[PDB]
Amino acid sequence: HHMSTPQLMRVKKLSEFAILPVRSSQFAAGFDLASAYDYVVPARGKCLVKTDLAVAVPHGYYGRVAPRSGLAVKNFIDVGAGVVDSDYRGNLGVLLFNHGDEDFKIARGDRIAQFVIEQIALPDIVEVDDLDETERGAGGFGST
Ligand SMILES: O=c1ccn([C@H]2C[C@H](O)[C@@H](CO)O2)c(=O)[nH]1
Ligand SMILES: [Mg+2]
Ligand SMILES: [Mg+2]
Repeated sequence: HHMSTPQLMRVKKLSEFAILPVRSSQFAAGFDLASAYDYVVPARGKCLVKTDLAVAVPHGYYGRVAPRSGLAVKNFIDVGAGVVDSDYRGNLGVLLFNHGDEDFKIARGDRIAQFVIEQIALPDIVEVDDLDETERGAGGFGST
C-alpha cells in the first residue's frame, strides 16, 4: 500500500554497512551512493559495487546510476549498466568501469556514483504501417 512518490522515496538498509542516499547540494540532480564494502576496480577492468540498499523508485520514474564527475576526470571511472527499474527490490549495485592504467581502490563509505530519479513514460506499443514524416527524416549518425 505505502508507495514512493516524486516527493518522498522509500529506502531500506539491507545491512549495517549501508549508507542512506543523500543529495550533496540543494538542487543536486542525484543522490550520492556510497560503497558498503572495500573493492579494487582493476585497471582496464570492472567491478560490481554493492550499496546494501534496496530502493523503491516512484512509479513513472526510474533510477539511473550515473558517474561522479571528479572520479571520471581524475581516475577515468565510468558507470556501466545503470538502469534501476521502479519495481526492483534487490540490492542496488553500481557497476564501475576503470578505463585507466592504474587500479582504483574503494573503501567502505566512499561515494562512488550518484543516483538520478529520471522521469519517464511507459507507453503501450502499437505497430503501425507508417509514421508521420519529419524534417529530420531518416537522417542519423552525424547528418547535421
Ligand atoms: O546498474 C545497475 C543496473 C541494474 N541493477 C538492477 C536493478 C534493475 O532493475 C535490475 C535489472 O537491470 O538490475 C542494478 O542494481 N544496478
Ligand atoms: Mg556511458
Ligand atoms: Mg531488463
